[PDB]
Amino acid sequence: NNLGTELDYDTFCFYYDWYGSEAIDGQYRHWAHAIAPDPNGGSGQNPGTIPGTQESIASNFYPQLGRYSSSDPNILTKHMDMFVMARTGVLALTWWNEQDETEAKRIGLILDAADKKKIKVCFHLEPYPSRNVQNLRENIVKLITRYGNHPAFYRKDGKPLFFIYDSYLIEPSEWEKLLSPGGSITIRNTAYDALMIGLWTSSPTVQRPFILNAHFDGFYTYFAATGFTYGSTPTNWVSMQKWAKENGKIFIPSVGPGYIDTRIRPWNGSVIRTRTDGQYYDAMYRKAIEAGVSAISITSFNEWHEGSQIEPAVPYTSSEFTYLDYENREPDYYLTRTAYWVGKFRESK
Repeated sequence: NNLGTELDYDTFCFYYDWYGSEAIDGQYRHWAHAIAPDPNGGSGQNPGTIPGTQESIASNFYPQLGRYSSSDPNILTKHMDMFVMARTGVLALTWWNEQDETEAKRIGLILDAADKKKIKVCFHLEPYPSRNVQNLRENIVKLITRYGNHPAFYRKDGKPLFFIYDSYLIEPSEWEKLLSPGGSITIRNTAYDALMIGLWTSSPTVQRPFILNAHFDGFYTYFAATGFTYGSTPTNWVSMQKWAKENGKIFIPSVGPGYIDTRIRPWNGSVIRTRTDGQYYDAMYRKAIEAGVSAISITSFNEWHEGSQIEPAVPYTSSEFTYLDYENREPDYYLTRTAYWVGKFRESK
């Protein structure tokens, strides 16, 4: 087929499976959430919590699917249909090393649901407690062993791919042991080799030698809010891609439709980026495509706390809060707009 509707498998969309319902999970997990104290406020703050009721959830937006469970097979089916609409071929699953049966179950359901729609799954490895290169190797081994034969397990030219959040918190001398072909616990040339994509945060002075000395295969930027870091300032992307190509590295800039997390972080208004009927999303996606990259990541499918989601949202006013919504656009606008940009990306690829 040459219909311009096919999934793109160099487009990665960051996906969260931490939502719960009382019925399926015992609690409206994540819909209920702590409110963070202001880092520059006093000692003795009592910020409180968001209860996760129908009226009051931990997002400035409101999901079309309501307070859904990430464990609900029928929610998962609808999410995969949304991925198909968006033409996003890879679901990049947040992985917090929860070490519990409920998460193991969710990962299996997600893989199965993805495969029904030809979607692929890769893992976004988060900074879990005591994360280090040894237990990272152990976890990489477990993931590849457990899921590597699943038809939905993502591979690029035969290799799995991992996004590593906050990679910069581990010294390059530690990464070398895992990621250099001569590293003492190397995954290179083993059954567990993978494309390792680290989080580029700050200036090239710092990030260039880090990426080289740590032996990352590439880098991504994550943050949906333009200007939050050097990496998430789209005017830097041309230069970042130039360096990536010069150094045999894979650059996967992250694009988002907007940002707002003030329900859970009321003091954090400076990071707000307004959606303006999709123009923000367009501008950011345009910059990624213009930089001439080979892959793009999307922040996010459903990080509802951060207001970066492309998942459909609906107008909602409760007694507790008046939510933001997609303004002059329909609930599925960010999905269909994603499909539009995937088309432009593929056109110049």
